[PDB]
Amino acid sequence: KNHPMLMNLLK
Amino acid sequence: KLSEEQQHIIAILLDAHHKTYDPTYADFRDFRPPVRPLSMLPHLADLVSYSIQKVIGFAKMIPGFRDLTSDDQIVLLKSSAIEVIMLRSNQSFTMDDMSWDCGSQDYKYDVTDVSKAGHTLELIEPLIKFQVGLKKLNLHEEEHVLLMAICIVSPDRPGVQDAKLVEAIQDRLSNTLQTYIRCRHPPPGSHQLYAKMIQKLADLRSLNEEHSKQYRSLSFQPENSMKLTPLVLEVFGN
Ligand SMILES: CCCC[Si](CCCC)(c1ccc(OC[C@@H](O)CCC(=O)O)c(C)c1)c1ccc(OCC(O)(CC)CC)c(C)c1
Repeated sequence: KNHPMLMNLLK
Repeated sequence: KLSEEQQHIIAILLDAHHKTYDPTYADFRDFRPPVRPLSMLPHLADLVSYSIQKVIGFAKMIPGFRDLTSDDQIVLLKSSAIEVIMLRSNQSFTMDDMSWDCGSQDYKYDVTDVSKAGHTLELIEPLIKFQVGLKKLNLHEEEHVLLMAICIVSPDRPGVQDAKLVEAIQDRLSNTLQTYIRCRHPPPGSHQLYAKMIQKLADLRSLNEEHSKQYRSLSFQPENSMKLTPLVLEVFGN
């Protein structure tokens, strides 16, 4: 599954 | 014995923690207000969601964390977030009344606040015992931030791909913590201190499993999932 909010905070 | 590469690591982690932990707790006013069944779930959901953001900011500054793939970075933060929150919450925990005091009385939390979010004693009592035992360790801030970083970079987290690279990063932080205790923590506090800290990491896995069980049960109700945040649903699950 994709984690776009986690990925964005990981910049 | 404490190499300058190791002193450098400790200083980065100290700076990272100070950049990601606000002891004024000013951002708490932007949460949904504390309401005293499940009356504290909206406020506690915002609190965890906010804390997840801080754990990510800290984790990004761990030496070597960025050398992992984005996938490995995600599985480590997904698995460790609630444990790091448990660890970093200990700084506001007070043993005079076994509560988390974040300034004002509205933001002073006890066990009844946890139960007023859907959680039972199966988690609450081991959690208070953990907070007390961690406080009794009287960790240096250097040891506190090292323990949070070691927690995050654990190669046995589920879904980890490059376990040996995760293990190498953790080993550098582990040897830094072991060497720091021997050279900078005076007796009698240093006695078996590394062993006691690794035990807390084991307790955190147990606390993680119990929180996941209760979270999965609570979030199974759409009425409860509605009061959560998008970040919490992404990290902790649907
Ligand atoms: C009443 C609060 C009880 C203590 Si909490 C101990 C953690 C135990 C998991 C806690 C967490 C963070 C925190 O903030 C300090 C820094 O992070 C922020 C400073 C900064 O970064 O600036 C403090 C002070 C306490 C807690 C929080 C939410 C909980 O419910 C979560 C959920 O499952 C409900 C279904 C899903 C939402 C539960 C069960 C416990």
